[PDB]
Order: sequence, then C-alpha cells, then structure tokens
Amino acid sequence: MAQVQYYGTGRRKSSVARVRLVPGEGRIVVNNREISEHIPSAALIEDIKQPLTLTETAGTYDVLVNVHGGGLSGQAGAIRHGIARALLEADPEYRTTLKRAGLLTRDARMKERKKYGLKGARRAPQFSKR
Amino acid sequence: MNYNIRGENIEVTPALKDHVERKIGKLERYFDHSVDADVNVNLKFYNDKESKVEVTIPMTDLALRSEVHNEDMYNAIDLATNKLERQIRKHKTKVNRKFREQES
Amino acid sequence: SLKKGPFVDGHLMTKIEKLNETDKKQVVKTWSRRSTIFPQFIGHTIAVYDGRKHVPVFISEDMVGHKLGEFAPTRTYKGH
Amino acid sequence: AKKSMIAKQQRTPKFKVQEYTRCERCGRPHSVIRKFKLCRICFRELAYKGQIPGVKKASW
Amino acid sequence: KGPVAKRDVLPDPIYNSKLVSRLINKMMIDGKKGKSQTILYKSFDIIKERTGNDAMEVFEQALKNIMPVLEVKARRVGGANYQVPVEVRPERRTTLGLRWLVNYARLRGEKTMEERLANEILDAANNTGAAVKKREDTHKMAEANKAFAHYRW
Amino acid sequence: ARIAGVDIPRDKRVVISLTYIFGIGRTTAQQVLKEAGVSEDTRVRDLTEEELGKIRDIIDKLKVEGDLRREVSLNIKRLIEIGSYRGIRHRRGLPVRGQNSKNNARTRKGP
Amino acid sequence: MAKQKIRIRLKAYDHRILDQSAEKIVETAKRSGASVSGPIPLPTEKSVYTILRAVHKYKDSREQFEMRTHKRLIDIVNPTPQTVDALMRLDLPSGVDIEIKL
RNA sequence: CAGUUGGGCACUCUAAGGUGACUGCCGGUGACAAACCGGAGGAAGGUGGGGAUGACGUCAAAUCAUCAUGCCCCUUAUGACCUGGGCUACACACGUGCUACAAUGGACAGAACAAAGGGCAGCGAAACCGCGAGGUUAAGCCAAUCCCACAAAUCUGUUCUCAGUUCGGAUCGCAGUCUGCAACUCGACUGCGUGAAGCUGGAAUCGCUAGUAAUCGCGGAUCAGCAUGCCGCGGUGAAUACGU
Repeated sequence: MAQVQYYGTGRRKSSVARVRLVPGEGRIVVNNREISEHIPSAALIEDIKQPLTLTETAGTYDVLVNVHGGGLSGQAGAIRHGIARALLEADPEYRTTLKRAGLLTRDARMKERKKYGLKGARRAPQFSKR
Repeated sequence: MNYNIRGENIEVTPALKDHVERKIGKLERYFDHSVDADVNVNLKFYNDKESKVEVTIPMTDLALRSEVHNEDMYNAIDLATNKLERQIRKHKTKVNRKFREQES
Repeated sequence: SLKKGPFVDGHLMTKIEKLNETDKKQVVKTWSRRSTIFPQFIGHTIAVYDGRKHVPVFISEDMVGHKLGEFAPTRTYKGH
Repeated sequence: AKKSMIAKQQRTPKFKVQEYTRCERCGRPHSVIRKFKLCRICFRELAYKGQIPGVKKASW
Repeated sequence: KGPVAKRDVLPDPIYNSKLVSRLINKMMIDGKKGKSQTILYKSFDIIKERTGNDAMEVFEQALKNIMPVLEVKARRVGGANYQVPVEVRPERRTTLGLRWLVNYARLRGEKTMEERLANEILDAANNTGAAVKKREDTHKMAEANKAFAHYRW
Repeated sequence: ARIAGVDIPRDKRVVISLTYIFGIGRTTAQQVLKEAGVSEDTRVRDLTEEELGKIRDIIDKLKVEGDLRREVSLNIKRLIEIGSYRGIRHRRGLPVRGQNSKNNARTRKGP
Repeated sequence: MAKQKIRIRLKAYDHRILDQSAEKIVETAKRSGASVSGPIPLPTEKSVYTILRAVHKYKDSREQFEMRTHKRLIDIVNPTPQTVDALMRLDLPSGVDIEIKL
C-alpha cells in the first residue's frame, strides 16, 4: 500500500535478508533492532550501510530488513546484498553505476567440507619427519 | 636415540645386537654427530632361503635407507652398511660442491 | 554406589553372616572381588583371587569402606 | 573361535549390561552398524551389491 | 603461474581510512576482528587526542618515515653467498612498514599493547625508534654490501 | 600475622587474601568471606579492627592447616598404613590416581 | 474453521517414486469428490555415515555411503467419504509408504 | 507473553521439471587453425567452488584376525564353558593432538547471531527439589509442528596491572550424582580444598592461496556409561606469492 520501494531477498553465506525500504528519511533498523541495536558498533556498519550510500549516495528512504541466518557478516552482508539488489529494484536505472560499484552477486563463501582424513578442509594430516 | 634394533622370528641376541651395533658404528664413527638409526631384520629359510634386512637412518636432514636379501643373515648386515656407504657419502659430497664461480 | 548403597558380595555376605555369625572362621579362598569389607565381616582373612593364587589379606579396622579386592595386588611388579 | 564366539554372542547375556553387538553376515566385533544392521565389510560389500535404498555416495 | 594479485579493503570506521584499513587488517590476531578494531580505534584516539595533532598526518609521518626503500635479497653460488641489494616495490613498501611497526610496536611492554603500541608508533613518529630503527637497520645492512652485490640481482 | 590468618595477606585483594592459607581458598573465601561481606573490600589491608576479628570468628570457626595435613597424613599415611590399593601408588612411585605409565608422568616419575 | 482434511503423506526411498507415485496419488484425488491439494514438498532429509573403507590398514582412506529418503505430501480438501474409503485401492509403487494421516 | 490465531501463499523456504555459461559475443594477438590478452552483459568467465570418479604397472607393500580358500599341524585339546586378572604395567626415548605460559588477556553482569544431525528398547518440555552434577513426576513429539537447544567466539560496564600471578591448570585428598550384576586394577561429571611445570620452546621440522589458514562453538556413528579422537555443521575473519 506504500510507495513502490525495494523488497529484494538475497543471500550471502547462508544469511538471506529481506530488506523492505519504503519512502522514508534514512531509518535503517531492521527486525525491531537498530544498527546500534542488532550488532554494534562497529565501523563495519559503514560497510553494511555503504550500498545504500552508493545508489546515488543516497536516498535515503526507510529501511526494514528481516535478516535471519549466518553470523555477523551473514546477517549484515545479507542485509547489504538484499538492499543492494532490491535497492536496484528501487530505482530502475540504478544498475548502470550500481552494477559497476560491486553491490551484487552474493559471494556464497561458505565452509568447505573436509575430506576423509583432512584437518579442517585446509589443514593437512601430519608429517613424520625423520 | 641411537641404535634400537628389533627382529621378528628370531632372538634379540647381544652377539647380534653388538654385531649390528659395531658395524653401524662405522657411520657415526665417520660422520659428525647424530642421534638416530632404527633397524629391522627377520626371515629365514622357510622358503627360498632368505633374510630381509632394512635399516633406516634419517638424520642428515633428509632420509636414507637400504634393504637386501641373503640366507647368511650376518652377511646381509655388511650388505646393508656398504649400501649405506654411498647414501651417506653422496649425502655429503653431492652437497659439498664447490663449482661456485662468478664472472671467470 | 551412590545412595543405597554399599554392594556386598552376596556369597561373601553368606560366608560373612555364617563365619561372622559365630566361631570366627579361618582364612580360605574367596574368589569374589566386588564389594569392600563390611561392618560385621571384619577380622577374617580374604585369600582373594590375585590372578594366579590367593593372597592372605587382613580383615582390619582401618579400611572400613575400602575395597576388599583393592587390598590385593593385581599386576606382578615392580620394576626394571 | 567363530562358532563359539558368534554363537555365544547369539545366546542370552549374563547381566542386562552384558549383551554386546555382533557382526551381521560375518560375526565380527568392532563397529557393526546398529541402524543398517551390518558390519563394516558387510555394509560395504552387501550395500554395494544392493541391500536397501540406497547409494552412496559423495554429497557434502 | 604468473603474478596473481590480491584485493584490498574498504574505507575504515573513523574516518574513510584505507591504508589504516590495512592497519586494521594487520590489527587483529586469531581472527576476532572486533578486538583489533577496538585496539586500533584506541590507538587513533590515543595518538590523535593525546599528543595533540591529526591522525592521517601522524600515521602518514610514522609510516612515511617507516616505509623503507632498500632491502636484502639473498643469493650465492653456494656456500658463502652475498646478500644482494634488492630495493622494495610499493606494496612491499607498505607491507614491510606494517610488519616493522606492528611486530615491533606490539611487543613493547607497556600497561596495554594498545596504548603501548600507540606509544611505539608515536616514538616511531620521530623518524627513529623501534620501527624507524628497523628501517635504518635494513636500510643500513643494504648499502653495506651495496658495492659488490649491487649489479648482480 | 595476620590478625585473621597465619601468614595472611597484606596490601592485596580481599578474596585472594582469604585465598592465602592452606585450606582457605577462592570459592570458600567468597562464601564465608561473602558471609562477612568484603568482596575486596577494601582491596588491600583495611577490613576492620572489629571486622577482621569478624574473620577471626567467622574466619576462625573453620579450618584447617594442620588438620588438612593431618587428614592427608591419615589418607596417604592412613591408607599408607592400613593397606592398601592406594598405598602402592601412594608412595610406590607409579601413577596412583589413574594415568598411563608411558604417559607424561609429571606427577611422580617425570624425565 | 475448516475440517480435519484427509490426506496421506508419502515416504519413499528415492525421489521419483514420491514424484510419479504422488502424481497417480493425485489421480486418486481427482475422483472421489474434489479438492485434492498439490505437491507440498517435504524437507527431504538425508543421512551421511562413513565407515573405514579398508580391510585392516588405511585408516585415512575411508568411504562414505549416504542414502537419503524424503518424499512430498498431499492433503485433499473436499471430504468425499466414498473416495476416502476408496483410497485403500492403492496399487503402486513397489517402494513407497502411504499412510492416511488425518 | 507467544505466527500464537482467524487470515494470507506476495517474500523466504521446501524438492520435481527445466532454463542459465558453452570462449557465447566484441576489440585484438597469433602461420588464417589451435589457443591466448582485454572488455561488456549477467548471480556466475574462461575446466564457477567442492565432492564422487583413481590407466596399464610398481612395491613378492597391507590383510589367511571381516570373510572364503590349497597344503601342513592340533583334536578326551592349539577345541569348548565359567570367575578373577590383563590388554590401562613404567628407569626411559618417541608419534599425533589438547590446555597453557597470559592484558588483543582473567573473572562477572546484560544483550545479540547460526547451521547441521539425531530422537519409540527414544528424545525429553514445563513445575519443584538439589550450589552442583543431577533427581522426581509429567504435557508433547513416531517428529519441516515437539524435544535435544542454551550456541560459543562477539558487543556494553565493574575490576584484576606484568607476577608463577585474582594467569594457568595438573597432581592428590575429603564429599556427592549418574550409569551399570558390580566404577579399588579400570567410567565420567560436580562440590570444597590443593595449585606442578610453563613467562611463546634448540638444531631441525611442518600445513597453508580465501571464506582458505588460523580460531570459537554445535551435532552425530559407535554407545547402558565412556572423546582432547573420528565424521560432518555453522560463527569471527587475515597476510603473501618478487620470481624459478
């Protein structure tokens, strides 16, 4: 019923967020917790706020992001990826420069499963020197 | 750390332990100083008269060992030591090379 | 055991009720190893299974709750 | 001692905490699978020949 | 295989620092980047508030007096080689300065490694000390053999 | 010294001060010292001329240095004299409380 | 609200018996009244359990057989008591689990 | 109070069919061909990431003890049954890991984030009891519903302040719980106490190309009990590759 704004659900390392950005003033506090309420502080919140700071930098409309999954970079990075893609659904011509300033592709860097006889999927087994 | 010796199907005779131990005392009679050398030896003449020996000595920063067969079972120890001869002289020479030269 | 309780040998409980019942019997084999000494089963000799043959153990008064199979020696020492 | 070992392991246990698991096709001790009902060698060979659905393997 | 380069980091928390963003990339140890961000921001307030001056000028003068030029690249024909003179490249410049300032300054021994590390960078701001002493150290070892191993590489 | 214990703390933490004597430790110092109510408090040496004696009554009612060494004497010496299965490893040299004998052996044997 | 809807959930060894057998299981839901719901897909759980893939040695060289078993569900809407009692005429598949859960 | 509940199937998610990436296209380089450098576009670019898949042959490599099998040998015992013991011993050398030596730390208080698997001979909610480990009864769950379950590293305040200590944790004592026919040889966990040695480890040696190393926790196969191993699962999130 509100203004036609972003709702783009995208994942990053098993944390898909649902950013719902309405016509607003710059309020970014998703899931009832603020940016200083969900995970403070920590100056990586600027990194989780940069993609809204890139689509002409910036609106700023509202921000309502339901992010559940992963961890700090999971919920935060999924929030910025979701508001980045659905934020590409905010302005239709925002993908020209916004597609060239990163802001997409949902890197998917999750854990590799270790083989039968490996340490941590990168840790080698052992060495019997001598 | 030096000179533990064990052997299947046979005794751990000290006239075999000092017999292998003096002869393996040639290399550390000759080299600088190591702490190393575990030895394995067994077999008999159940079939085709054999005595496998296999003596490992991984001390000089990269391993070296050998292996031989015989029936005589003392005369394969000599044929383990002089096998280790070239492996321990070619560990030191090959590396002790002075072909170094710059602009000559 | 935690609460109910100290687990007697049973066969050693029958020999303890009998020989500790009267006449103060002399030490023989007692092949059990489970429970400790008892309140009333003191004094006697347990020649318990040391693995090969028995071993005359005292039914003392210091090891009140200690294991009657604990007094014997298990593995042949010493030693080097 | 396969006959007395596996046959005694088929009998009734002494105490209630005496019943130890046995081997399914070959009566081996040591890690017969309790959910597939077979040994390690039995689960490997009988599972690769066709025993229940299914294969096996190589996800994750 | 060729030169396969690496990626950099984004601008810092306070404020828009990039080379100091690499300073936070070296600032942590054992993965937990929050403690490194806290100790690094504590060095920023400790060196920018105390010792009254700016921040990017202070770090630009510390690493600007920390980023070396020459370095020792080993070689020989075999035994008894010659430590050749091998000058730094740019990213090797900032990397070597981060190594000297970090590994020297965090091993000082003050009340904290954060405030004491800021004291090590502040003593490095005087063009000498631990990190500047290391830049003079490698800067002095090279050019000691700068007359023989210079034209070999 | 001190007014509460024998060889008590001086200019040190109150919970660690109750954690000084051979028997007075951290948990029980927080417990009975928590009944006295210090919490360090005052963190060096100043509890009270009537509070430290409160550690003489509340601090004096428990034990025990010679009673801990005496209970240990009746344990390694009690079972060291009344048997035993804890004696042969209680003084025999080998691992008594459970370990591998080819193990690290930093209780009795060592290297 | 509604009624307690009659729908038998399917369990299968592979995934094609629940798919096709769920298809003809919707063929039982076309008749008998109406309102046969579509393919509510189940979680599709698996089990991964590996054994030592050697005879005696080779403790690192293991092997991991893993066999998953999950199938979809179907819950009909309109009651149709004649088709509901007529659901006992189940012909397929060979490996499939039907259980009228309502 | 609670997606809990009328409602809703937009989003997320669930497993079937497909689609999508194949040097496809453009600029070139190149003996035109092969390939190779660069770019757009796209979620993804030059075998996307990972797994499964291991050529004839070598080592008379490993396995007659998972199983089967040629010969030799035993058989009123090298066979069979039972109790206790041992496989866990201990001057000593190694092998692989855990936990530490500490302020980017230690103790507390509050808050926040997962994924995965198992659970009927089972998981066990809440309630009370016990510091405690756990006990009692008992709703619910044959399980995308219910339980295991609370994640932990991390963020915000008090405080310890450089010392074998308010670090670390063995050893060992007393005192309890749970499991079992029974925890003394020989299960773990908890309480109080105790507080070794360690202040980043020699010559030498190792694994590691990014969601990687490293690090913080969770689940499971065995299994009555018994993980610092093994197999998976997610969290924090690096540096470098000059060149042969």
